[PDB]
Amino acid sequence: PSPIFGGSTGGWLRKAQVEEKYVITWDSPKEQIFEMPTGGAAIMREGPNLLKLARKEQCLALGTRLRSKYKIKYQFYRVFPNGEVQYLHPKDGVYPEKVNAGRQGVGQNFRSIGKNVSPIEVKFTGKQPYDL
Amino acid sequence: SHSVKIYDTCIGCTQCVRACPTDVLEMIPWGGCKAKQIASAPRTEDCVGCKRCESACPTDFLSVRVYLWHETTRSMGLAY
Amino acid sequence: DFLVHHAIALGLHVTALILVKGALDARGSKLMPDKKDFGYSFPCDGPGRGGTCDISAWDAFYLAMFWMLNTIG
Amino acid sequence: DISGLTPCKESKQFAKREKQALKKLQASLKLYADDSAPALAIKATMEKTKKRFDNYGKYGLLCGSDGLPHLIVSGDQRHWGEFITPGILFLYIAGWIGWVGRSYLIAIRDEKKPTQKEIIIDVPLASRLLFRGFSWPVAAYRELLNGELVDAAAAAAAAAAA
Amino acid sequence: GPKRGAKVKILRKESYWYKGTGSVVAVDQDPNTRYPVVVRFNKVNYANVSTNNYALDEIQEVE
Amino acid sequence: AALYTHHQYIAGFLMVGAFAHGAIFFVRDYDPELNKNNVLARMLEHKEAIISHLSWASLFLGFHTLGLYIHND
Amino acid sequence: KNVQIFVEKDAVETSFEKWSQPGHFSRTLAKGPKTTTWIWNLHADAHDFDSQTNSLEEVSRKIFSAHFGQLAAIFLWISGMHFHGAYFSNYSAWLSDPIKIKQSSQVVWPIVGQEILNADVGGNFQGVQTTSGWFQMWRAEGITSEVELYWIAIGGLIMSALMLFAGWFHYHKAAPKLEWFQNAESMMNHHLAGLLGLGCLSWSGHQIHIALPINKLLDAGVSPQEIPLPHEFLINRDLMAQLYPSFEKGLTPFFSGQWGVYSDFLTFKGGLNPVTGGLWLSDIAHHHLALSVLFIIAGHMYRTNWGIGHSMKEILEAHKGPFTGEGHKGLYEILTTSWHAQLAINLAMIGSLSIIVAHHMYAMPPYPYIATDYATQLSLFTHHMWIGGFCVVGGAAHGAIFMVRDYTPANNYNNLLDRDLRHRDEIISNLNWVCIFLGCHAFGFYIHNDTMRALGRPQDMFSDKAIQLQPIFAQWIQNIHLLAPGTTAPNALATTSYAFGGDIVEVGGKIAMMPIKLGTADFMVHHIHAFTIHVTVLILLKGVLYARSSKLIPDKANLGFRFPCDGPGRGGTCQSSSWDHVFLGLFWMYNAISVVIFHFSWKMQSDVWGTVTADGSISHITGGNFAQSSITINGWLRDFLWSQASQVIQSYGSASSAYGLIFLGAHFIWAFSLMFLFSGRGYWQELIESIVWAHNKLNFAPAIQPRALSITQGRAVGLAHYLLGGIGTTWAFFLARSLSIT
Amino acid sequence: MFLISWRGYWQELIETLVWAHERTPLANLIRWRDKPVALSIVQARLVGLVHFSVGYILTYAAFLIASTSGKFG
Ligand code: CLA
Ligand code: CLA
Ligand code: CLA
Ligand code: CLA
Ligand code: CLA
Ligand code: CLA
Ligand code: CLA
Ligand SMILES: CC1=C(C/C=C(\C)CCC[C@H](C)CCC[C@H](C)CCCC(C)C)C(=O)c2ccccc2C1=O
Ligand code: SF4
Ligand code: SF4
Ligand code: SF4
Repeated sequence: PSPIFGGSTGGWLRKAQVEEKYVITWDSPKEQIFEMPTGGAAIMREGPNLLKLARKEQCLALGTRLRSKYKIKYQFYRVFPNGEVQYLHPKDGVYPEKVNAGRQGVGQNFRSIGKNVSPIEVKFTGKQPYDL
Repeated sequence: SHSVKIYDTCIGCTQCVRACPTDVLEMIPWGGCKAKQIASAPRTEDCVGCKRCESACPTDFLSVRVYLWHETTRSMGLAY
Repeated sequence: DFLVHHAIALGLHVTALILVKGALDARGSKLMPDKKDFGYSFPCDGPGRGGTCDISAWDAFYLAMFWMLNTIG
Repeated sequence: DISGLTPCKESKQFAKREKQALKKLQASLKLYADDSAPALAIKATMEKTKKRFDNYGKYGLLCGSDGLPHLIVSGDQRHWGEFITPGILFLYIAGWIGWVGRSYLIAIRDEKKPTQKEIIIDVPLASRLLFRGFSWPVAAYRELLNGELVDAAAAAAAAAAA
Repeated sequence: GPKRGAKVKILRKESYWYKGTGSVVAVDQDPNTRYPVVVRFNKVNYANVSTNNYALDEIQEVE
Repeated sequence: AALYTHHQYIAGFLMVGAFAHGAIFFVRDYDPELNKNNVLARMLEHKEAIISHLSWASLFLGFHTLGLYIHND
Repeated sequence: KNVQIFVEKDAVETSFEKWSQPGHFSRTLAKGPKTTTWIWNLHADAHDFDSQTNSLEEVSRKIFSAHFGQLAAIFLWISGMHFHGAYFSNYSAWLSDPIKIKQSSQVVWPIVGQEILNADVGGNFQGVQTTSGWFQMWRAEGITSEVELYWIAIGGLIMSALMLFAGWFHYHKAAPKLEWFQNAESMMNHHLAGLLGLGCLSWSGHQIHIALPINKLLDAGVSPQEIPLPHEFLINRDLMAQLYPSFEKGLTPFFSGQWGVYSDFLTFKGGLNPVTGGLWLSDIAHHHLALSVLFIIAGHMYRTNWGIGHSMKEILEAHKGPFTGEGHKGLYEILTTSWHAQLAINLAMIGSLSIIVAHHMYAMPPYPYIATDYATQLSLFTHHMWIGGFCVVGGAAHGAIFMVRDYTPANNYNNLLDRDLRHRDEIISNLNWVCIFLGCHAFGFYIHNDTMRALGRPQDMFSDKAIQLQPIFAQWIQNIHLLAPGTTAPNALATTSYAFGGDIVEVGGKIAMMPIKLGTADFMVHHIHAFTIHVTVLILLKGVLYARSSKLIPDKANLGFRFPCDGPGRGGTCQSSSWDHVFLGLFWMYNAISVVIFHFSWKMQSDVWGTVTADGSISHITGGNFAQSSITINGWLRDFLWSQASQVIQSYGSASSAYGLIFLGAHFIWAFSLMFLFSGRGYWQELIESIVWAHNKLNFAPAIQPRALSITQGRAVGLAHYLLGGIGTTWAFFLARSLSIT
Repeated sequence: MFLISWRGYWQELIETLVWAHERTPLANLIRWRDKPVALSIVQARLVGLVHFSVGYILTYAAFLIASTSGKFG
């Protein structure tokens, strides 16, 4: 279910079949023209749409344009060369901008920023001042 | 990968999460500020390092912070 | 011989200005109060809060190089 | 004299400069008729030039072997007109501007919109302030030994370092 | 501590307004908030922000 | 002419390298608690004075030395 | 009827209220200043009318009235010049002997010893030598008196006030609607037939009746005084038939279709006037007549209110091939709903035109007594090369402003625009190669010559004595133009220019024109020209094609036209915006045009310009050093830049000493630019904080907080000083060099 | 070149070169083992600095030695 497009030279490279490639799925109620992140234009097909891209940003940039410009909503996948797929956006079905009970704290310092140690204190260690 | 740390001066106004172009940050439950929510950096390996999150943070000084780290193909931002 | 000496003086003061400012603001400034956390050499702090090109203490050295070459010249 | 310099009225090379500067304008004057505008302009230029050499001769300046006037800034009082007297003059006008400009910023500071009065000058107020800097060495001295010239150390923001 | 409308001095070192004065607007009575005090300022910082949250031990009162 | 300009250009690199390593010291070697109120710590405590005054001298030499040359031209 | 007039009455009230509120035009700046950045934003955004309102009608009204203001400043400029020519010039003394009297229309006041700038020019007059060619242009019009220049100056002031009034009238009183502006077919018919067609007809009318007979008497040797008033040429046919004996027929051979009776004034002789060294006025009168018939006929190609004619829309939409897909569909909405897309064409055309104009005025000199004034020839040529250079890149800037703001994907499915964006990696990578191919070859020819010569091996250099690189294609074309009079153009008496070969024209002992032979030193330089244009196009083209997105930044169009970067991740994002592509390409245009004017100034001085004596002994200005001194960089550095500098550096104490001061002044400004271009903002803002402290310590600080110049702005400052200092240093070097050899 | 023109101009250019090399027959048999990328922000300053420096010193050495030895007085 790929959208209507005449092709372009700004698509995927070897990295796709050798390193991870990304696909994005969305559902549209009607046929409308949208801008390609690597290409100028394309007509989306009513029903489910499937697009393959080369970067997570390119996929997420299309989502942003699909969101506040068309009122529609999508899923990102990471595809490996062997065939294993990963589910990325949204992580738990709920968007990262909205709090969801069940999420946890990652990478949080429990103090303000002026409270980091001097670099001379962590001398000859394999760390850094912001990892204490 | 890059390192993104989140300090306690975070007032939980979700503006860093809305600015991230590669889905690195998210909002989680927290009981230390009015909004009862703090930013979190669960996927720092998609972090490209563009610092859009810090341009969006209203606190002084910043609550979110990006530190340069070893570069992979993902943080280099390569399409090849 | 009097005018050239004051030019040579100007060269020494500006070169010193860039090197002394780079050493004293190496640990932090108003625009970046946690500079010591990023080390001696780094690109910048992004285009946030105005923009921050050439903020590292390494950048002061790079800017001073032009003055040494100019005041020895 | 000082540095082996000679006064300009007694310098053989300063006198040669005067002659050659006049000769150059006379050889340009000969190509014009006597009543016309280019002949009256060059005649006025040679008067201005001749008065420039006469002025220096009695000036009391020092010349070198190059024939040009030199200036002495050791602090000798005999060569005061060269640096001291125009120096005291500049200090009076430069310190007048800095004092008056500072009075303005301090005046419009206590206000709703101080920034509005820096792009759009309150001229009646500014005009008043500009002429109050005629006695600045007395006004800058009253505020030094009052406490209103320099602020305290706990009022200036400082970089994280110190 | 301060009240609403009190004029304080910032004692945070990495703040833009360290050693600078400004006016308390709201103090959160709930002590679970770590930085309960909204303090407003008339001059902006480098990000053109006019206010910030502080703790009670980071502000001094002027009179 | 080769000798005098050889040692003056090398003197410039050495001088610039001294301040460059002086900055590196502050970033990853200076310990603030070890030099409380020290002669070294006090230099950071009035760093704005040194910089602002070095800036004045430079502006003064630049304005007058450049202005005098242009007046003569 | 589809073409009508729609005007809104009393649209905007005229009051001094907004004058007292700077920044009223935009939503963010109207709050007032908080930092000093506000002052800079005030100016950068003042003419950006697109970002002030959302209505296309309100943008169009602002543009229309601003055109009246631009023209009113041009009329004031023209009225000044004529005024200076009437009260501060030596026009009369020049008219009597235009071979010995130098030109001048400026006089300086004597106040600080600066009177020395009034040169001894001649005719009992002292002033600054001007090189604009006002004098030569006045002679060709048949001026001859200062009274006539005074009327042009009064008429220029009246026209200037009429423009000022029209711009105020059309913005406040009679503001025309959006429907009026969107009439392309009407507008084209009026500009072709009315502005260009009637302009050439009336001008031709002035040339036949006033300019032709006065020039004939000036050329024969009649003093200006004995020449009658211009209006007397309009009344007595007796005076007109003595000079051109076909006025006895009157106007009857025009309506009988016997136009060959007028071969007295409608010539096709070619060449130049042996007396003045300019083009034959009789050829120029025929030139404007043939133009004006062409322009008036061309202004009937579009359909307005009567059925007949072409609609621009059905033309473009018919052009579609099997490689182009939809072809030109959509280019109407584009070019009738966006002002940026229009300038992108227009500035590219007008800039190309000014380059074209400069190439045709040195080879076929149209004014009399101008070809031997080498200061005017050199000044006028470079000027149009610079104005052409800036306008060309300015077209590429608006092409990229269009892609960011006015471009929409839904309006362009599968058309030529959509398709270029689809293979944009292929246009850029192929161009990239052509650039690496042209640079290694054209510039490597010079390196080879530099090392071969230094190693003592001149037998192996690319030269006219070693391995020749003869430009055989351009030499072949020259022969065609030389043999053209009689054969290909059977009614032409002489060649269009004497550059293609022919005879040597001389006025007053100086050479006006000569054949310009092309050898291998020519050939090598033409590739440098090729090469620097291809690189300039590589930066500007890339900026337009990647204005909306790239593999690096997929959402570049959301960031805008001019942003500094997208941060220090993804490696380096500095200068990714399409504004920064315009910024880089400005340095190339500079590089390209500098080599053009260097090539022109040296080739003319080596192989054309000079004096002569008995038996045609030509002595050139630099003595023919062009074939064996420009093939190496050392030769360009030592014989062009070092040798010809002697004037500007030894100009002190003379009347051209202002050129020596501006020479140094522009070397200073150029170096001053490098402080802005090599550094960046966060070193400067920390520097300001220590300065602000010294003010705070003394109880005072400005309430408008001092902030360093922004990233984008610090680049635009360094570029403006780089151009000013660079172009200026050359300006001073060119005039003091050419005034001494003219 | 390294001091005025910055990085994200160059990064975008190389992406078209990586594309071209991957699409041309007979050049497709060869391939890099390290992804070609544009020099970084701090690397461009150091390189641009080394050129400005080495060019600065070599052209003065050239001048001062031969102007003295070519005139010998
Ligand atoms: C370029 C060089 C330059 C120079 C030479 C000056 C010179 C001057 N500036 Mg300006 N200025 C400059 C550049 C310069 N400026 C620049 C770049 C700026 C930044 C934009 C300014 C900004 C500026 C401001 C805002 C002001 C000046 C003012 C002044 C004047 C202060 C001294 C004075 O008023 O007279 C000397 C006056 C006296 C000595 C009077 C003495 C006092 C009285 C009471 C004694 C009376 C004696 C009596 C009358 C004698 C008669 C006795 C009889 C028997 C003979 C002075 C004329 C001030 C001014 O214009 O004054 C209103 C002022 O407000 N300047
Ligand atoms: C010729 C080129 C040039 C010039 C003129 C300057 C000028 C300056 N640079 Mg520099 N800079 C340059 C190249 C140059 N730069 C390059 C290539 C680099 C490498 C990127 C730098 C990097 C750099 C840095 C890092 C620093 C400087 C600093 C300075 C300032 C030194 C203080 C001074 O001299 O005051 C005199 C001012 C001038 C000479 C500017 C010209 C002013 C003219 C108009 C005055 C005219 C004379 C007279 C006063 C006329 C009277 C005025 C009238 C109204 C009465 C000054 C603004 C330092 C600084 O800003 O400290 C204050 C500083 O930290 N620059
Ligand atoms: C625009 C083209 C142009 C240019 C570049 C010149 C240039 C020149 N003219 Mg000229 N002139 C022109 C057009 C031009 N003119 C026209 C159209 C006329 C006929 C009206 C004249 C009539 C004329 C005469 C009669 C003379 C000149 C002279 C001169 C020279 C000295 C001018 C001078 O220093 O006055 C100095 C001017 C001032 C000090 C006025 C100060 C202006 C400031 C205050 C700007 C004010 C703007 C203000 C802030 C805006 C507020 C807006 C609000 C009021 C609404 C100079 C080379 C003189 C000359 O050549 O001597 C031999 C001379 O005698 N001109
Ligand atoms: C005895 C003197 C001495 C010593 C021991 C050091 C030692 C050190 N310095 Mg140092 N430095 C010195 C003098 C010294 N420097 C001087 C004189 C300067 C002024 C120029 C500097 C400026 C300086 C800076 C700015 C930095 C150091 C750094 C360092 C550290 C790592 C160096 C490194 O990785 O190099 C790696 C080696 C190279 C990159 C090779 C570079 C070769 C250069 C580019 C020249 C090559 C050009 C070539 C000659 C051109 C040929 C021309 C031909 C075609 C004609 C190390 C502790 C760095 C650091 O990380 O410290 C924490 C750092 O940032 N130093
Ligand atoms: C025959 C009719 C005619 C003529 C001569 C023009 C001429 C012009 N138009 Mg125009 N226009 C026309 C019809 C015409 N238009 C119509 C019908 C429309 C609506 C579709 C427009 C819409 C339009 C727009 C939207 C714009 C123009 C602009 C311009 C100017 C282009 C700039 C230039 O080359 O300056 C050359 C300048 C001159 C030759 C000086 C002439 C000055 C006045 C106008 C004299 C002309 C009046 C009259 C014919 C003279 C009679 C001579 C007398 C001896 C008999 C130019 C003055 C642009 C401009 O600058 O606007 C101000 C612009 O933005 N036109
Ligand atoms: C017919 C010509 C034309 C027109 C109408 C425009 C119109 C516009 N351009 Mg544009 N442009 C042009 C030609 C033109 N340009 C050319 C030739 C170039 C290439 C150089 C550009 C490059 C360009 C860029 C790169 C940008 C624009 C922008 C803009 C827009 C806002 C401009 C503004 O507010 O500036 C206000 C005007 C000024 C601030 C004046 C400053 C001009 C310089 C610095 C001074 C000139 C020096 C002086 C001549 C000599 C000094 C001597 C010294 C001794 C004093 C506006 C739509 C900007 C935009 O946002 O687009 C929407 C933008 O980013 N243009
Ligand atoms: C003298 C200074 C200089 C030089 C040599 C260059 C060189 C180049 N620039 Mg430029 N650039 C400069 C200043 C300079 N720049 C400045 C000041 C700026 C700031 C505005 C820029 C901004 C800039 C941009 C923005 C762009 C360039 C581009 C280019 C490239 C043009 C392609 C080409 O022909 O390369 C060929 C190399 C040469 C012409 C120089 C050397 C020729 C050699 C001698 C012949 C072949 C040698 C051989 C390959 C190796 C053998 C020698 C070795 C074994 C020792 C080239 C690498 C463009 C580019 O990459 O497009 C392709 C481009 O887009 N530059
Ligand atoms: C010097 C410099 C500054 C400092 C320059 C500033 C702060 C602008 C100062 C402009 C003044 C305030 C305008 C008035 C000009 C002078 C007061 C008068 C000089 C004109 C003479 C002819 C008198 C930057 O902010 C900057 C930012 C980004 C990249 C490079 C640089 C940079 O190189
Ligand atoms: S550095 Fe950039 S990509 Fe990473 S979290 Fe911040 S905004 Fe997102
Ligand atoms: S880090 Fe900043 S943007 Fe993110 S939630 Fe906290 S205050 Fe908001
Ligand atoms: S533009 Fe400045 S702040 Fe942004 S990435 Fe480049 S150097 Fe860093």
